[PDB]
Formats: sequence, C-alpha cells, structure tokens
Amino acid sequence: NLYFQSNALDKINRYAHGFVAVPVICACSEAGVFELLSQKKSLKLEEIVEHLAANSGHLMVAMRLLESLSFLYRSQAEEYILTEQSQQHQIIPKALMSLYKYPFELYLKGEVETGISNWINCSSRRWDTENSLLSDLLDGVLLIPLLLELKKQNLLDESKKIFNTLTNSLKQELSTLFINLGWAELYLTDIGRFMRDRSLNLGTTASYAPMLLQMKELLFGNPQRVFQRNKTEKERHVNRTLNVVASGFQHEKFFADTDKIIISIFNQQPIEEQPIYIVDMGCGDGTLLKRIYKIIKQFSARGKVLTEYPIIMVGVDYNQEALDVTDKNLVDIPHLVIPGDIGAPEKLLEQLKAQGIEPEKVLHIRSFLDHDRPFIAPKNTEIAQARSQLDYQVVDVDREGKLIPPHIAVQSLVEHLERWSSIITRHGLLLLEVHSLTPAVVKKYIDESESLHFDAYHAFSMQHLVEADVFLMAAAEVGLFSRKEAFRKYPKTLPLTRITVNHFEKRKYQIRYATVNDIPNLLKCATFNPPVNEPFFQVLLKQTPTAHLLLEYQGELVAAIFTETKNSNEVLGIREFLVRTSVENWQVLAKDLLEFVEQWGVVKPGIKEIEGLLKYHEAISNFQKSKWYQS
Ligand SMILES: C[S@@+](CC[C@H](N)C(=O)[O-])C[C@H]1O[C@@H](n2cnc3c(N)ncnc32)[C@H](O)[C@@H]1O
Ligand SMILES: [Mn+2]
Repeated sequence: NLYFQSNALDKINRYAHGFVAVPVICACSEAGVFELLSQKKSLKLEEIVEHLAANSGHLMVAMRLLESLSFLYRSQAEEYILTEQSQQHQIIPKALMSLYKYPFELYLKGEVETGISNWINCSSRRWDTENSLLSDLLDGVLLIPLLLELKKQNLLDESKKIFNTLTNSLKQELSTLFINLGWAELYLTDIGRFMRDRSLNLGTTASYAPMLLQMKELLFGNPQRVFQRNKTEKERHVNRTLNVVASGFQHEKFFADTDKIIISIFNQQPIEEQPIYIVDMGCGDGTLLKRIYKIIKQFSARGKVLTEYPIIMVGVDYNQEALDVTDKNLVDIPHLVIPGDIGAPEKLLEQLKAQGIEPEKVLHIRSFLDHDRPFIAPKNTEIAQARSQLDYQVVDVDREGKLIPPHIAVQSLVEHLERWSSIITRHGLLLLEVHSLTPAVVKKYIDESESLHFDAYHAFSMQHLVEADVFLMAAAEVGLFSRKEAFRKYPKTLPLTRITVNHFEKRKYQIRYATVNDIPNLLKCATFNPPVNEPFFQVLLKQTPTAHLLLEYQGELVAAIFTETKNSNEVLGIREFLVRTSVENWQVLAKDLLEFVEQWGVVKPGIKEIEGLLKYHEAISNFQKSKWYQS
C-alpha cells in the first residue's frame, strides 16, 4: 500500500481504455461522425445511422463510449451533441492504427525492417497535448502490445540488467521509452515493476486486437467479415488462446469467493440431505470444479465423510476439447464430463437422467457464461410489449450489427433464466457473472473502473452484458433470488457493480418492476404512508420507471415498494410500502421484498447510499403497532 500505486493504477486502466477508444475515435473521425454533428448539431442515433449508412448496434457501442469519454452528450430527446473535448479526435495520428497489426515479437528479436521510434518520440512529447488522459489513451495503443511481448520473452523479469541482451539500437529505443515513462532509471523503478507485475490483466483487452483493427468494418461495413468461423472454426476476431489464459488468471479471485458458499452448503446438517452432484455448465478446463472439491474435502463437514457420502463433480461444455482437458484436470476426483449448452438446461436435465443421476440431488453452478450465451429472441411478445416502456440502457448487437432494443435484450435474459429456473432444485444455483455499466456512471468513474473498454469490446463482440440490477431483476422475475449470506460484488466500495457472486435459490414467488398498469391494484393495498393517489404513483413511475418493485404469488399482488432517487442520482430512498394482508405469509414475503430492495439498491449503478431501510423495516416488523392505512 504505497503512495505511487494510485497514479499507476489510473495509468494502466487508462491504457486499456485507449486500446479500445482510439480505434473507435479514429473510425468515427474518418467516416465524418464529428463533422456530421458539426453541420447539424443535434442528431438521434437513427439519423446518424441513416446518413452515414452505419450499423446501428456497433454504432451505439461507439456512441456510448464517446459519451463516457465526454466527447458527446445526449439531450433529453436522446440527441447527440458534440462537446469541446470531441475536438481531441483531431490530435490522434491515424497511422497509429498500424500498431494493431505490428509484429512486436519480431521487433524485439531484431527481425523487423521498421521499428517504433516515431511512436516513442510521440509519447515523449505526450502526443502534443496537455490533456493527460488523452496522452495516456494514445500511450496504451503502443504500450499494451509492447509490455506484453517484453514480459512474454522474459525481457523484464531478467535480474538487474534489463535490455542487456538486445541489440544496442533496441537497447536505446526501449531505455529512452522506459526512462521517459518513469518506468526505469538501467534498473526498473517502482512504477516499472508495477506495470510488469500486472501485465496479464491487459491480456483480455489485448486479445481483441484483430476485432479493433476492423472497427471501420464493424461501424460502417459488413460486421460478419470480422467474425469469420472458417472450416476449422477458429475465431478470427480474437486470439482466444491469450484470452482464455488472461481471463482464467482474472477469474481467480472470484473463484475464491465461492469458498464461503461451498463451505456453508456442505456444512449444512444433515449430510445425507446435502447435494451429491455439482454440475458446472461451461466448465472450460475444470478449474472451478477442482477448487470446489478441494474446499469441500478440507474445510467442510462433508469432506470428513466422503467415503460414506461421495461427491461427484460434473463438467458440462459444448466443446469436446474442454471436456477432455477438464477430464484430465479432475484426475483423482470422482467426476463425469458431458456435452451441453448454456442455452439448453432441458437437454442437460435429460442427459443427467440418462446417467441415472437424480436431478433433485444436483447443485448447479457456472461462472461468467450467461452473457456469452447464444442469443435467443423473446417468445413472450406480450411481456416484451409491457417491458418496452421501461428505461433500460442495455446495449446489445445482433449478427447483422443492428441494435437489439434494450427491452428485447432484457426479455431474452428473462426467458433464458426462466428455462434454468424450471430445473433448479432446492440446492440452488451458484452463478458468477460480469456486468456492464451506464455511460453516466462510467463517465463518473473513468479512472477507477474497467467498464469503458470492457463493456465496449463485449458489446462489439456480440456478447450480452446487462447492468447488475437488471440481472438480479431478471432472476427475480422467474423466482431466483440471490441469497444474502452468499452474495459478493465488485468493486466492493465504489457505487457500481461489475461482478456478482451469487447463490440463487428458487422461491415460490416472483419480484418484478411495478408499472403504470399496476396502479389500480396498488391503490387498494394497505399502506404505511397515507393512501397514495394515482397522480403520485404516475409521478414516481414516470421519473424512475425501473425503480419500484412488487412481489407476486400465483398472479396475486402481495407487496410493493416504491423509491425515490436523488442528489445527483447518488441516493436511493424507500418512498412507499404497500402490502395485502389477505395473502398467506404476506408479512414474511413483504420482509423478503424489503431485503431484495436493499440488495438491488446495492448493485444499482451510481447509488452510494440507501435511505429509509430502518424506518420501513420497523413499519413491517411491528405491523399492528405501526398503524398502517387501509389494513
Ligand atoms: C466463458 S469462456 C471460459 C469461462 C468459463 N465458462 C468459466 O466457467 O469461467 C468459454 C468456456 O465456456 C464454454 N462455452 C462457451 N459457450 C458455451 C455454451 N454456449 N454452452 C456451454 N459451454 C460454452 C467454452 O467451450 C469454454 O470452455
Ligand atoms: Mn465475455
């Protein structure tokens, strides 16, 4: 915990930002996006799409990135307007895009005709701008592939004398760069060691270089040429090898967060009623399954009695090579590997039954896969219709590169979780997932959070991130609730959620957003505040369409909690509490709703604090004494 680390952390994150942002800015500049918004200053996305013959989905990804960088702003009519910062697009050299295919391997080996001296000189001048952020964005285009190769060839871990075995010209090139950057003084400095030790965190972003090189095709050409799939069906938009290595390394601290959940499950008495099978959908190399088994064996009551009550780990994956690797990795662990697909839980269930596996004895688990499912369009058009008036900000791009409407992306996730919800047992569903943020929050935490680059390259590659609150809502709509004692989120202390660790349990009821359509039923409920009239409900529902929660059981309204969002959208407050005391177990259910509102508010983008929990907990906990109206 040293003083220099806070600036170093900002720098490395900014480098990853620039790795994605510079291709977006350059492609937009070349196609005339900034010029168009200078000739006509207020344009909606559809107008920009039409006039530049753009692909609406990828273009939305680019616009959200530019908004997050404060290059553009959106009016209340959803019209894009340039800012003074957007003139920075003129400072970017467009030859800089050549680095995305420059052979850094050959360069470090002296087998290259043309080196990188021009860019080293550019960096020393801070790219001819005083905007510190901007010069860090451009630095990232160069430094990310270079640092990764310097680490890969073991040119930085070398004791003391780094660059000592390189040709003298190479020595001076990299010595100048490292000295100019404060990385070396020839010995590495504090920041120099920091950048080297943390290089693999850039691997996932760096692996999308082939896609980012083709940004102009994504935005303005034929997106499918970027995503080939030839005969061997190797991915062309990403170096999956480096990607899988890097993401596995990053997924490490999150796997450890399943320890407390696993320890809790397999300490639960009696042993015979615990799960027998732990089934990981998308097992990859089996790292998570292997860890879980060792945790059970060493740290749980179940681990003392495996002789009498064995555990069986089950790896499921739609790729046979993954099953083979997982099979080998789970040597000496009782296990099974079977094919399956994240989108087909019904087929998984039938394959388990074909093995004689008793479905009710299964704990289902998975990590970081729901957002990478094959997108299935909504079949429930009526629920999709209702959903369409809500203000979701999910960005999701289809195979043609067109924008999937946010409410359609959400309804797809709901229906996909419903298919899973129908097979989840009383042992529940251990689920880790990564989430996108809104541009308002990304803009506010640009130096502290990875979202700017991570959300962009995810949406560009046709993955389906949602914001963390949207995910928890989609689960709640189908009766899956993330258990309070198991939950973890990252980042821990910033008002934004990029990662959730969940133990979902299946409950008999559902929680969804209240809508204007619910107002007649809401008017009839018992209510802690004096009875609310329709206009105030309309006011609340109009101002924050996705901030009021209701709990339903067998089509019957049980309870509802309305909220207010205030103070630069940093404070969420409980505003109304409604119940129907005619429904069996309504008080327990209403307490569950208030607990859910707290969890949901904890992951709501931008929310720093929740007000009113004590007041409204007391209201429902001492119901008769609190003297509710219309009871
Ligand atoms: C998401 S990445 C690896 C991360 C891994 N899912 C985990 O558990 O952390 C892809 C891995 O999941 C598998 N996978 C990708 N799409 C899948 C799908 N639709 N159904 C089942 N497995 C899938 C891949 O074959 C690969 O093994
Ligand atoms: Mn992903």
